[PDB]
Amino acid sequence: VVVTLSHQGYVKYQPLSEYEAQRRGGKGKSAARIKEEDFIDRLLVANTHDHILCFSSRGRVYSMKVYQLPEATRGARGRPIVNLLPLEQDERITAILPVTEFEEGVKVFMATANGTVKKTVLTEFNRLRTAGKVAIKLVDGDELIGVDLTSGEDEVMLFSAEGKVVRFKESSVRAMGCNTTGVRGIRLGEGDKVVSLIVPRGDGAILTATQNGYGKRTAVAEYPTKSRATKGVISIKVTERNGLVVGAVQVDDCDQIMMITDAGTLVRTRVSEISIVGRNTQGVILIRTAEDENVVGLQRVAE
Amino acid sequence: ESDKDGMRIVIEVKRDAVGEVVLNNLYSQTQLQVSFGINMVALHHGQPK
DNA sequence: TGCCATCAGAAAACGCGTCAGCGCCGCTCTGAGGCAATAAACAGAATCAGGC
DNA sequence: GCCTGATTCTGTTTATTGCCTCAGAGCGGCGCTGACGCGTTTTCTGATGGCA
Repeated sequence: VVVTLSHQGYVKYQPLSEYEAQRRGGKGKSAARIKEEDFIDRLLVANTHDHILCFSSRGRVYSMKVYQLPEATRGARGRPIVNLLPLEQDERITAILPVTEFEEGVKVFMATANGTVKKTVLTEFNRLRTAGKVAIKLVDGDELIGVDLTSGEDEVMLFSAEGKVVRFKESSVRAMGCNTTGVRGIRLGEGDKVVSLIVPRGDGAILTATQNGYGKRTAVAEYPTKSRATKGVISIKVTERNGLVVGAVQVDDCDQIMMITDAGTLVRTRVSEISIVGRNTQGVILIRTAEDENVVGLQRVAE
Repeated sequence: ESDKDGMRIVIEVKRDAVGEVVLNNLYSQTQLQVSFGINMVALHHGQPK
C-alpha cells in the first residue's frame, strides 16, 4: 500500500494496484483531496504486516502497525492522526521507518538537518509503551530527515539542497546513548539543508530528482570516499530550470518509481527510460508539472 | 427479530470495519460462549459417590 | 492522452592545467557517562458480587 | 457450592531528574594533491504530424 500524510495530519493508505505506470512525460492523475490551505508532506510505500516507527518533532518515538491506519479512497481526505497517537499540541511526525522484525545487534542510523549524525542500537526499541521515548536531543529548529538500518560496517551518503554529496565510512561514528546530540557529519554552507540519506548496498544505480521534475541516473562506483565533516562534490547541476534537489534513492534495473507534487498528481513510471550520464550533468524531464507546483516525494517500487 | 419461525438476532457493523474481528471479540467477551463444569455425584446404596 | 517518421539544436565526453580544500601535526575544553534518588506505569495476586 | 467477570492492592520495571569528571571532539597552521574550467564530436532529446 501507499501511505500519504498531510501538513495538519491526515493519514490514508490505499492499494498500490489501483495506479498504473505511464510513460516519461506524463501529467499524472490526482491522488487525494486537499483543504483550502494544505499540502502533503511525505510519501511511503510499505506492506501491511510491518511495524513502523514514527519520530516526532520533539524527539519522541512511537510504534504502530500499518493496517491500524484508516482505510479510504481517493476522494476522501483521511482522519486526524492525533486520535491514533498521544501527540502534543503542536508536535508533528517527520519520519517513518518500516521494520519487518527485530533481530541481531543491528544499529539505527539517524541524521537530522544542519549535518548531524547519531548511531544507536535497535535493541533499545524492542518494546515501547503508549508514551514515547526520547531519541535525539534536538536543538533549536533542527529536525529529523531520514533514518535507516545498517550493519556493523557499511557506507553512508548525504545529499544537500545545492548538489553536494558526501560519502564516508561509518566506522568513524561511535555508538551513543539515547539522550545524546551527536557529531557533525557534513560541513554545510549558508542556507543549505540535508534532504536525503542513502546507504549503498551492492551494485546498482543512483537516481536523483529536482523540484521541477528533472532527474538522471549515474553509476555508484564513480562517487569517491573521503573523511567525514567535509564538503562534498557536485552531484547535479542545479541551473535554473531544474531548481533545488528534492531527494535521491538507489534504484537498480527493472524497477519503478513514484513521484508526488504538493497537491496530489501522483505518477508512476519505469526506470529503463532514464539514461546513464556523468555526475556533473543535468538530466531530462520526468514530470510535466504545471506552474506553482513542486515535487516533494520520491519512492522506489520493486517487483 | 425473533418470531414464530425461530430465533433471529441482527447486528450491523460499521462501513469501515470487518465482521470477523467483531464476531471473535463478541465470542471472547460476551456469553456467546460459556463453560460447563461436569461433576457426576449420585446416591448409591444410600451413600454419595 | 498513447503508438509510428522526422528532424535540427544542442547536452555531453576528453586530454590538459591549476589552486581550494584535504590530511596531518599541535593544543584546549565542553558533553557523554557513571552514579544515585523519584516517580510513575505494568503486571500479577487477592477479593467480591452474581447466577444457577 | 462452583465458576466467572470486575475492582482493589502490591511488588517489580522503566523513564527522568541532578553532579562531576575526563577523554574524545573540535580549532588553527601548512603541502599538496585531486576536482573542476576548456571544443570538438554524436547521439540523443525535444518538437511536429498521421491521428488513435
